[PDB]
Amino acid sequence: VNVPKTRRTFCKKCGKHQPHKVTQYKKGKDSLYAQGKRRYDRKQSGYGGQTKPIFRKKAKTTKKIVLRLECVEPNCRSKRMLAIKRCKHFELGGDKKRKGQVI
Amino acid sequence: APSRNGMILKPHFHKDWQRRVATWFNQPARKIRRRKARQARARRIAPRPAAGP
Amino acid sequence: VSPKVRKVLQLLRLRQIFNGTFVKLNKASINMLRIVEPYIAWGYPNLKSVNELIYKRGYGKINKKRIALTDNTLIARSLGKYNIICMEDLIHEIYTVGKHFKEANNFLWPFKLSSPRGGMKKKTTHFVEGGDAGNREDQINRLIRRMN
Amino acid sequence: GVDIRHNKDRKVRRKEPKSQDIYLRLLVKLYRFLARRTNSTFNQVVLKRLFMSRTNRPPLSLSRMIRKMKLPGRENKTAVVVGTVTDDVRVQEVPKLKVCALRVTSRARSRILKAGGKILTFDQLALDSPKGRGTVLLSGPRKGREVYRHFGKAPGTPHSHTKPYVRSKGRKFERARGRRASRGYKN
Amino acid sequence: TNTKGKRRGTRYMFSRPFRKHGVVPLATYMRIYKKGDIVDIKGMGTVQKGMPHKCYHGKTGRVYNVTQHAVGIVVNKQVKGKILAKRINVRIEHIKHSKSRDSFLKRVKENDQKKKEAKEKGTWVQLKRQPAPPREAHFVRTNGKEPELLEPIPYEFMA
RNA sequence: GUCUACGGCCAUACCACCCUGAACGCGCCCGAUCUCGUCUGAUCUCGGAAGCUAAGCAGGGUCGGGCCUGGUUAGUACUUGGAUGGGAGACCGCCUGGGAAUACCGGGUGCUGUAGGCUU
RNA sequence: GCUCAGGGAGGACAGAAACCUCCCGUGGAGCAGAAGGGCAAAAGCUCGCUUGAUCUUGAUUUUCAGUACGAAUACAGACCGUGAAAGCGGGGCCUCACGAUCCUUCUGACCUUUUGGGUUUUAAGCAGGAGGUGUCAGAAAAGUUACCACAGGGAUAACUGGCUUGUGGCGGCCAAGCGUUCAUAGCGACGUCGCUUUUUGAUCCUUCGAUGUCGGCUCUUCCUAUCAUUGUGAAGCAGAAUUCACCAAGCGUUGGAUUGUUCACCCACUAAUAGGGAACGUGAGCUGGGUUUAGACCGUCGUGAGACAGGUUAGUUUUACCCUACU
RNA sequence: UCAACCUAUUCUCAAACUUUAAAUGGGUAAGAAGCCCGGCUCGCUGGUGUGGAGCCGGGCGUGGAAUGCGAGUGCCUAGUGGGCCACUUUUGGUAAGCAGAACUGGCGCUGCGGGAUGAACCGAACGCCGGGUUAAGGCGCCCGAUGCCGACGCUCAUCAGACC
RNA sequence: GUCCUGACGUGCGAAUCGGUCGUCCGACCUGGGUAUAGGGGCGAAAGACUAAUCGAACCAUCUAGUAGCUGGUUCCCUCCAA
RNA sequence: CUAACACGUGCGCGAGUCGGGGGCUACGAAAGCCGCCGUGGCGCAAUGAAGGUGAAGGCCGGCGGCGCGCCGCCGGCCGAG
Ligand SMILES: [Mg+2]
Ligand SMILES: [Mg+2]
Ligand SMILES: [Mg+2]
Ligand SMILES: [Mg+2]
Ligand SMILES: [Mg+2]
Ligand SMILES: [Mg+2]
Ligand SMILES: [Mg+2]
Ligand SMILES: [Mg+2]
Ligand SMILES: [Mg+2]
Ligand SMILES: [Mg+2]
Ligand SMILES: [Mg+2]
Ligand SMILES: [Mg+2]
Ligand SMILES: [Mg+2]
Ligand SMILES: [Mg+2]
Ligand SMILES: [Mg+2]
Ligand SMILES: [Mg+2]
Ligand SMILES: [Mg+2]
Ligand SMILES: [Mg+2]
Ligand SMILES: [Mg+2]
Ligand SMILES: [Mg+2]
Ligand SMILES: [Mg+2]
Ligand SMILES: [Mg+2]
Ligand SMILES: [Mg+2]
Ligand SMILES: [Mg+2]
Ligand SMILES: [Mg+2]
Ligand SMILES: [Mg+2]
Ligand SMILES: [Mg+2]
Ligand SMILES: [Mg+2]
Ligand SMILES: [Mg+2]
Ligand SMILES: [Mg+2]
Ligand SMILES: [Mg+2]
Ligand SMILES: [Mg+2]
Ligand SMILES: [Mg+2]
Ligand SMILES: [Mg+2]
Ligand SMILES: [Mg+2]
Ligand SMILES: [Mg+2]
Ligand SMILES: [Mg+2]
Ligand SMILES: [Mg+2]
Ligand SMILES: [Mg+2]
Ligand SMILES: [Mg+2]
Ligand SMILES: [Mg+2]
Ligand SMILES: [Mg+2]
Ligand SMILES: [Mg+2]
Ligand SMILES: [Mg+2]
Ligand SMILES: [Mg+2]
Ligand SMILES: [Mg+2]
Ligand SMILES: [Mg+2]
Ligand SMILES: [Mg+2]
Ligand SMILES: [Mg+2]
Ligand SMILES: [Mg+2]
Ligand SMILES: [Mg+2]
Ligand SMILES: [Zn+2]
Repeated sequence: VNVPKTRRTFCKKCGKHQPHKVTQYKKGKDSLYAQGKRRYDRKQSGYGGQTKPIFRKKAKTTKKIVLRLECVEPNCRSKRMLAIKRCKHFELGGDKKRKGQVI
Repeated sequence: APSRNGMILKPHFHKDWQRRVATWFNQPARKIRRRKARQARARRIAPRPAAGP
Repeated sequence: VSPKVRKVLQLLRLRQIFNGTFVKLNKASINMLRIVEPYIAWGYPNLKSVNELIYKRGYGKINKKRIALTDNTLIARSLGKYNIICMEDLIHEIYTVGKHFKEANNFLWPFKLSSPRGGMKKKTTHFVEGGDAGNREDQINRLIRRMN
Repeated sequence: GVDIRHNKDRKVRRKEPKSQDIYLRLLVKLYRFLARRTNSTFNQVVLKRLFMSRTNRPPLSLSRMIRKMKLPGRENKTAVVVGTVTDDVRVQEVPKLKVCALRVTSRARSRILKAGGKILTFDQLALDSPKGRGTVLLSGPRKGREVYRHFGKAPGTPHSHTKPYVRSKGRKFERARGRRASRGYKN
Repeated sequence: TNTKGKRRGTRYMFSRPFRKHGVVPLATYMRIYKKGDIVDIKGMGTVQKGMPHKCYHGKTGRVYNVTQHAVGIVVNKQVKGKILAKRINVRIEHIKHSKSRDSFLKRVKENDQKKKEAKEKGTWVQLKRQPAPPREAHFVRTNGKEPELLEPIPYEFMA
């Protein structure tokens, strides 16, 4: 879909509507020292091979696209994940479409 | 296969526990053993306190 | 029994086979009888029929027990508040359907009649089509006489 | 045949006490006579409460007794509990009470008799008032038992305040999936 | 198996009557509902906001709440073996008053006025509604003519 | 009798054609400086009063179409309940009850609330 | 603010179809999609301004156990959009467009714990999204067995028998026509009504603590829908021959070449070489050629173990003294 | 002329069409928790001691259709989760002692009289007996009962007919 | 150890007998000694043989392995009953 | 049969209850007793993840405080729907 990169929406810290730089959320790098990660790693260490199940039957093509909403107003700068209904192709702020034209 | 309403519980009997069960049938024989030993000790340290120091 | 018909029979107090009950007629009651009507034979009884039924088989529901109406005190203790004392003004209320017909008829136990002497002509059909169920109009006074 | 349905053909209620106590059966032998031979229904309800089980005649406490006897109008009347009149320690002064119970605990007997009251048993109550006139019949809090918090609409169902059976109250013991709004769903 | 949609099988139920399409009339908006007014449900397809479910089309309940555009009513739904007196929230235009309560209210104020009257007079009026009794005895005047004879007309295969 | 402004129920009010409209109105109408908006003062907006019922609209007419509402169709079709009824079946008859719709033939053609005029 | 599909009548090139205008036009269009509802100064089309597709706690509906998730409905608390305003709006006119625990990631607060105290990184928490389980209330998962096993199932196949008769077989009825002539000697279209269980299907009721599953040989009995023989009626019956029909199953209905054959075809005699039933008669009667174990070879398929209503070769056929029946 | 067209007419239809539109059926109501007054409170709504709602206080009993019946409520809980048949409605199927649904009744769990025989049909539901009477079905004989001076007809079959 | 697919098939025999058969100077037949051990041996290859046991011996134990699958489940009367 | 849990029921004591582990004095390995052997279990208090917090109010008098009739706090009174 097409989402403009600036949404004038609610800001939970300032308590009022403020503009927001909108970008797309992407997953951070998995830390080696999270609790479940080093639990899994220590349980894997040794014998028995694979321990926790490996997911094989991936069945849906899409993932729900998540917008990261940074407040523009310079000392607040709060952020929210605002995720919308899923879609295959997704872009930020390109080509605001116009009606009544040749192709 | 739990029925309608009642505490779900984890009894620790999954080991083989019947080869190791300490049964207390020598409780009164052990008490009379201990108090006969205590009387013998208390009369073999004859003026000293029976409770020790 | 179809369950609608079983419920209407339980309100008419016909439980056993060959019981009987007086019923006063109005628009609610005729539709109640006509839902049941393959299972009942109901007619317009004579004064002699009311006499034969009360003296012959008429028992009283006293203290929800079935005490046979031997003497007038069993009627008078239970319906003296509606100002009928003996069996004669019991029969008078029921025949000339009075004000307290509801409680008089509810006082009388459901009548228990014998099987018809001579015999039914056909049970499972209506009286019009040469049977026995339905609405004999006056011809219940030829069937009470041989069912008690 | 007859098309009467025999499900609820038999009443379930008691006709004799289940206890094999002999003093309680003597009290029953007295109140059978009194409820059969008087016309006051205090006797019927007091034999009906002598018959009952000890989870149906719960222990009335002396705080309830002082309150429900100091409600206005019923001065110098006789409180009658069929259960056990127990002491309640969180009350300081006790007025002169005239009580009658099967069994009053020792500290409650001492408390009432230091207040200047008088304890009666049911044989003395029947001598003192055979038709039971001049009496306030009281009963203990019957749904005060802790078991009734486990009853009703089951936990894990919306708008059901029922204590679930758990082996030990703590952090880990069924606080997670039915309870939280993050962990799964909140009922 | 069937589908379990919210509006399944409601082709002829939420559709408007023939030649009564178009704008909703405004009396249905201007009616006011207290709490405890007995209220019918009849869903309507011209609006979609606040739709009563197809279990309730035709059912009659009691208002327990009135809001700015909608009321909340308490209706009896029978599900497998029990009856649930349950709360639903219906927008104002799927709804009429029931005249079943209004006929009772008319009969109550009429019984109360002719009870407070003819108590000072002394006579005894009847207040219960006995059902339609059997017809009392009446003469039939065949003034003049003999009654008209009838007979079954013979079969002619007119097809 | 009637109209305007706001309406309610939304054709007994619609649609086609014709006739008649006194007074107040409603209109058509004459203009574009300003408010406003267009390719265009046609619309919308704005400023008016020279004229006209021509249209709208109002009232009325048509062996009018429609609609509304009765009769007929018909106690027909269908139908709750019943029979150890008929028939090889298909289906049908009967008893106890309830009971439609076309075609066809008549009647009707807006009622009315609130505010304000007109008929000196 | 406007009216749509379609149609009519006009207009330079212009046409069946570009564009302009007038008139009719109750939706015959459009509203993303499948359909159903719904809609005309809108929910449609074109504009202008926008981010209620936002923050938050409850209740209710929907499938429902009256539980979750999803989706939805009235509210309520702010923060806004728009309009002049009433109002409308917390996604799509309504009905589908979607996902638990554990784990990871991101966001939030001058938040809590980080263990004897303090500071600081890190980690644990609390709430809110996301990564997903499509077997969609949510395991991580390739085959083969003919070397096979075990617990069972007649809940479930392959036989027979059962209800049914599509299909197979057989027989009517009506009469367009063939039979030079002539509907009906002998046939019979288009249609139509049946019978039989000697085909095949359909079903799965009986049998899975087993009813021995192909044929042939031997042997008795039965049916008639009769090939012949006895007696008759009909012919487009001159004779000879042959066709159709009736009573009718008493008596027959064979020898062989090929094939495991049931079937099939051929040679020869014939009076005739008709059809069938009895658990698709008959294995404690036989035979074992075939299919239907384990050994093998070949073709195709498979990476492979191996598979083949494909062919070929070798491959244990057990028991009567019981009762009944018959002799 | 033959066409499309167009206008009134005509023949036949519809599970996924419809202006009309039954029967059966589905909710609600048929009072004391209701009416009628007097008055206080509210931060909600407000031209308006407005509107609504809540609280007090008082007065009203002909208990406001028929009919039947003593009711409400709380624990703990086994077994069950292979079903089948029938009047009618009805889906696939040519059809089925076939498969799949709806209403109700049965069978299963159930005898007993009748249908010769029979899980389901018709009657009828059961403690052990004596008397009487019936139901459905019967009455030549088997076999209780027509051994009625029963009534009225039809019917000859070299394949007669004979009871859901 | 071929064929009779003969005998016998609760036998003489848990593989025997009869007639017919193959080979019978060489990869021959055979006694005793020794070696190889079970997921191992050994195989002129059949998944054969490994003490009447073989597509993984036998014996003891774990062990009463587990089983949504069959079989069974012990006295009377009364009441309610799917 | 042992253990665990739930509910019903009888019994003692009752805001408490219990000595089961220990000790003191033929049947008797029983029985009794302890109480400064109630350590302890369960109960009498919940909630929160955790830091933690931890279960009636009103009326009277004095001092819009101003465009806390409310009252911040003191003395008295009623006092536990
Ligand atoms: Mg390693
Ligand atoms: Mg169970
Ligand atoms: Mg007789
Ligand atoms: Mg009986
Ligand atoms: Mg019973
Ligand atoms: Mg019972
Ligand atoms: Mg102009
Ligand atoms: Mg004009
Ligand atoms: Mg004019
Ligand atoms: Mg007309
Ligand atoms: Mg007017
Ligand atoms: Mg004049
Ligand atoms: Mg608009
Ligand atoms: Mg809001
Ligand atoms: Mg540390
Ligand atoms: Mg092989
Ligand atoms: Mg077969
Ligand atoms: Mg055929
Ligand atoms: Mg010819
Ligand atoms: Mg079977
Ligand atoms: Mg067998
Ligand atoms: Mg056999
Ligand atoms: Mg023949
Ligand atoms: Mg031969
Ligand atoms: Mg055979
Ligand atoms: Mg054999
Ligand atoms: Mg045999
Ligand atoms: Mg062979
Ligand atoms: Mg082989
Ligand atoms: Mg290959
Ligand atoms: Mg011999
Ligand atoms: Mg059990
Ligand atoms: Mg019947
Ligand atoms: Mg079936
Ligand atoms: Mg039963
Ligand atoms: Mg039965
Ligand atoms: Mg028979
Ligand atoms: Mg008898
Ligand atoms: Mg007979
Ligand atoms: Mg050999
Ligand atoms: Mg042999
Ligand atoms: Mg032999
Ligand atoms: Mg020998
Ligand atoms: Mg040689
Ligand atoms: Mg080795
Ligand atoms: Mg070798
Ligand atoms: Mg092999
Ligand atoms: Mg192995
Ligand atoms: Mg065992
Ligand atoms: Mg299973
Ligand atoms: Mg208890
Ligand atoms: Zn901000």
